[PDB]
Amino acid sequence: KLVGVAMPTKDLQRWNQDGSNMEKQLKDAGYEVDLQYASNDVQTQVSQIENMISNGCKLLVIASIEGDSLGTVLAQAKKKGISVIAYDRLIMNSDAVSYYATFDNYMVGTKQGEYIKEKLNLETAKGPFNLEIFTGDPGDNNARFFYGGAMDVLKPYVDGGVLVVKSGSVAFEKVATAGWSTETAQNRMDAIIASYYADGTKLDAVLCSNDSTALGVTNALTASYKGEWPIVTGQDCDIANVKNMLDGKQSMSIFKDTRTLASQVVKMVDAIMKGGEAPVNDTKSYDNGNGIVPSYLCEPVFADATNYKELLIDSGYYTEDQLK
Ligand SMILES: OC[C@H]1O[C@@H](O)[C@H](O)[C@@H](O)[C@@H]1O
Ligand SMILES: [Cl-]
Ligand SMILES: [Cl-]
Ligand code: NA
Ligand code: NA
Ligand code: NA
Ligand code: NA
Ligand code: NA
Repeated sequence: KLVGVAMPTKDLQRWNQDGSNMEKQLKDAGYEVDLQYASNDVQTQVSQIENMISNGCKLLVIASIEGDSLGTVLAQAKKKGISVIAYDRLIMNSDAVSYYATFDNYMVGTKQGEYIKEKLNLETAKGPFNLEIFTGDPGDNNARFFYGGAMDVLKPYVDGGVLVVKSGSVAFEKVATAGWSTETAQNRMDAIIASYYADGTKLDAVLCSNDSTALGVTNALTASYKGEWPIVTGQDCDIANVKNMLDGKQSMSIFKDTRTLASQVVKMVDAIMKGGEAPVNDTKSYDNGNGIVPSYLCEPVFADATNYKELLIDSGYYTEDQLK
């Protein structure tokens, strides 16, 4: 009854909660757990999964750093009859993936796009408004979905000249942030401020696909930008970002309750290991390159400073001390 749980890094906040919640809920359900974090190093994650298999893990729950990097080791699991659940991020180009548990990532993107569209009055305004864009790591299939959802809302207005991206970086490849790194985002935003918004130009919005990139952006804006504060989006309700929202430095975030995701994954583990139907609610949205992966999509929730206490504190997700 040993289950392996592979998380990408502790340096991006949520995975600390994902891993802890997985471990707690698996142990409550009667499993033994081998939980490991890979410091966002792909070869480390590969070696950790190899070791889980060697230690006799009967099922693998994997939150991959790079979606297409695990093909060899997952073939080993498949050969041994070990089921694989892709956790939050989809594992790509492998026929070894049994199930996928995540939040509705396209909807996350939609919400971020619609927020900017609403606050900039794009349905009725001539503009132009100045936009910059920061998305996630190109090896994370989720980043494609966050970008795609937001762009499906906003791209028509960029095409129409209502939104202007002064840096010229609009394409996914140009706006992706390696490792979802706060520091990398900060360095790029600093260069964009210095090059394009050091004169009187107002930066009206920054579409950030998550909180770690938003944090880098707001760090740079604090340091170097002298104009009226832009719309800044995000996702995860990281503690640093919630505190920034309380100080007016981030507009909104998206709350994804990792306890709920973990609960759904343990239902899948139980179905596989003890018997039953693994819960799924989508076998149409996520093709991993080998084919459709049966998925369970949890609902993401809009958060801002007017509902964060109800969402995060009254729900028991954070303690009140954490947000001081
Ligand atoms: O950790 C960086 C990002 O990774 C994505 O795959 C997750 O869906 C996000 O919730 C997270 O902010
Ligand atoms: Cl780590
Ligand atoms: Cl750029
Ligand atoms: Na933890
Ligand atoms: Na690393
Ligand atoms: Na509006
Ligand atoms: Na089953
Ligand atoms: Na179902």
